[PDB]
Amino acid sequence: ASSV
Amino acid sequence: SDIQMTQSPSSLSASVGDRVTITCRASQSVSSAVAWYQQKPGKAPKLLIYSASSLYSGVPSRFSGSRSGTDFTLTISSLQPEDFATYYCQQYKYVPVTFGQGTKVEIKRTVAAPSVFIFPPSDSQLKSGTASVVCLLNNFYPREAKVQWKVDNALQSGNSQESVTEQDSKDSTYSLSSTLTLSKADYEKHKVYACEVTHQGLSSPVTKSFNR
Amino acid sequence: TRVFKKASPNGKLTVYLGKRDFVDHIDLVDPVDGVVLVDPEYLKERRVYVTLTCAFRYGREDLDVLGLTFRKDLFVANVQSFPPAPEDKKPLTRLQERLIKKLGEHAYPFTFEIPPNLPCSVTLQPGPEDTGKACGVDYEVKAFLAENLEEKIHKRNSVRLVIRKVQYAPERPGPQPTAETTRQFLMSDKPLHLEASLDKEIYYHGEPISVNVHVTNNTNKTVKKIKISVRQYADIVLFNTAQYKVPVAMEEADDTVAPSSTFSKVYTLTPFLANNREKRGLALDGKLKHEDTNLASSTLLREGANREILGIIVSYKVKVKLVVSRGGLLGDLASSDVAVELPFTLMHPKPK
Amino acid sequence: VQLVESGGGLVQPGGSLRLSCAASGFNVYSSSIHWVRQAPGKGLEWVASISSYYGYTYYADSVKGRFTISADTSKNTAYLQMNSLRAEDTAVYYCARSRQFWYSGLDYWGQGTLVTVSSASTKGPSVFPLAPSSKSTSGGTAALGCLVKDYFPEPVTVSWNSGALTSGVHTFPAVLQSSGLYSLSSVVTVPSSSLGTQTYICNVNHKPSNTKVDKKVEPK
Repeated sequence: ASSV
Repeated sequence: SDIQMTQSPSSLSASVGDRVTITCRASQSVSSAVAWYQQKPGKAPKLLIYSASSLYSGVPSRFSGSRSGTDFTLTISSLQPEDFATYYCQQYKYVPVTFGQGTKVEIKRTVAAPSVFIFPPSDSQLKSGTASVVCLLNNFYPREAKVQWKVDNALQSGNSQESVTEQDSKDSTYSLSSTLTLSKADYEKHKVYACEVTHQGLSSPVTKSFNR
Repeated sequence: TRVFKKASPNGKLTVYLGKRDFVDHIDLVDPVDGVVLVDPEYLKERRVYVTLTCAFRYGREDLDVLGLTFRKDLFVANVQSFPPAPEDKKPLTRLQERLIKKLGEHAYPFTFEIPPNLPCSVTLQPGPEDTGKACGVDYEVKAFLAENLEEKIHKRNSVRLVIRKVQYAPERPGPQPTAETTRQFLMSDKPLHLEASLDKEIYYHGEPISVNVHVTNNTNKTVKKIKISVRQYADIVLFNTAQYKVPVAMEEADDTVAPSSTFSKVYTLTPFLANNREKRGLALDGKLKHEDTNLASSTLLREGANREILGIIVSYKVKVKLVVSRGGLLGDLASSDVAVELPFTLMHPKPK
Repeated sequence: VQLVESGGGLVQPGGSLRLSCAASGFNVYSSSIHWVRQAPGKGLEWVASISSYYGYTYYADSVKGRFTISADTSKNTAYLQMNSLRAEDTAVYYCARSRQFWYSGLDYWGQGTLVTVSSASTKGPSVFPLAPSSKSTSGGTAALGCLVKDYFPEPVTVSWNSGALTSGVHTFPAVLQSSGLYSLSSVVTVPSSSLGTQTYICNVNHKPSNTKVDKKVEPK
């Protein structure tokens, strides 16, 4: 999981 | 139950030197695992950009990509004669890897009218057993046209196939080939054949009718 | 830019990092910088810690639990992210100062320095009948809240993310691996000269290795076979020292070299994991969970290295053996085989 | 570097056909060979993939159980055995390389071999010339045409005067008819002054049936  | 790719545009039109942007939104979060491809007619696709934003070796510096949640975009600073082709967005986080529908990029030109001509069926065809009239359109832009046949002052439908050639590289125009396929018996009877075209360049629908 | 994110079971802690793979350039390691988001609503202990751990995970043979594993901490470091003690003030990195701006003051920064001469992440291949977690060396960053360093950590008030210390192929290629050996037998002063060399010094994973062989047999003996083999070496230093050689690629060509005659041929091998799945314990590159990773990349140690480096130290060599006829005066008692080895660097090219 | 496809043709439904993709300049174990399917004007579809380093096969659910992907590492060729074929599977099949370490898209593709699946048999074309009459002449320019009909396979190459006349030619795409046999058109614009005093012919060639044609166009 990742996010800006 | 698979991840599909939807390219927001359908058919993009722009002149040489434009900044074009193609958006593509994936079904779910595929992370930064997206690619873009260019396909010329009759040729195999070419990889343009990978990893959503990273440019591939040998691809001009004008192309560039960007991520935004599920929306991935392809951009070009200045549009060149080499860039006029269809484009596809890909994802490759999970299998199966899927592709977008496609965006028809094309050269912009002044709205020209079609040189419509009507051709009767040859003697070699009527002796075989079939009949096929050909209403030809040549040199026109844009490629959106709606030709319709009329035989014995009545709109005939259900037997009219069409074919549109690709945009030329020099003058940048299209052409269309509608063929009214019918039997030999129907040609001799009520012989009042004609084709009626409707284009933006033409203010009124011009009709080309032939007899004998 | 994008950052990796992982939250604790109940969501009160969330670790943020810029990347998972931290490159080891021998002279320096990429620093592990990031932040930890903790809401005041859930902060009752009022002490948040972050810990970097390089541990060797293994299974005991006597125990037949089938999946049970143990860890042994080789290197461990601690950084008190909250409260900020007055005797520690560090400058935030560009990465860190972007994160606080996005999240806010509830994201406390941490930064670890991996010292040199530490092992890289290397996972040992499990068998088909192995359901536990991945064995070998692996790095792990664990954030938690606790009154003090003595207290027992609750698994729900904590979160662990696996990271990897990696290496890549040197930018300059090393010298062409070449090796020779001459064997002389008692029957007469006629030697058996064996000459071998590889095409290049550096090889990327899944690339063909070409071995140029040249044998000059002036002896009364005959070469029955020629056995080429790419072998994986792995020196493991934890409690005392273990080591092993295992052929990951090989070829037993029946090329005969008759007495008083020369021979020259190029053999091509290509190590790959498919035809090595049954080799339990075979070193593989670090695994985050249980994905398929390629054969363990060669670990590069410093020239003036400290040596006795913990963890797993993997190397590669191509062995070129000659099976010789034997017999004669001494019968089959004395061995006459002649072999020579060729070391080479196997690892991924540096990504740009 | 290149990827050469082979093994395309017409096969009836239920039958089988096998593709070959020879590679050059790509190490087999540092790559992952793929197969992609595209019908005319329908878009790309992944169908199969082989990972020769780890030794694994992957297929699209539509293809599961029907096709099988293989590869001879020694010969650097990737095969695809296609069994229980269907009309849906009529398409140009591309072969595409991928970096094993690590996947960064489909960096190279082959020209793709034309695969056609249908119960209708092969048939040669019936070329009838579209004679230019008074309707064709306009603005000091006339147009000659040549119709192509009744042929079934997809590959069909046409050229006016054996490739000598290339100014103004417009080879329209082929379209499939209700009966099943394809139909194609091609026209050229030549000035009206030269018409009559210079002969122009449409040389059509069909490789599956081996039927060369040299029909002459004459004004009606």
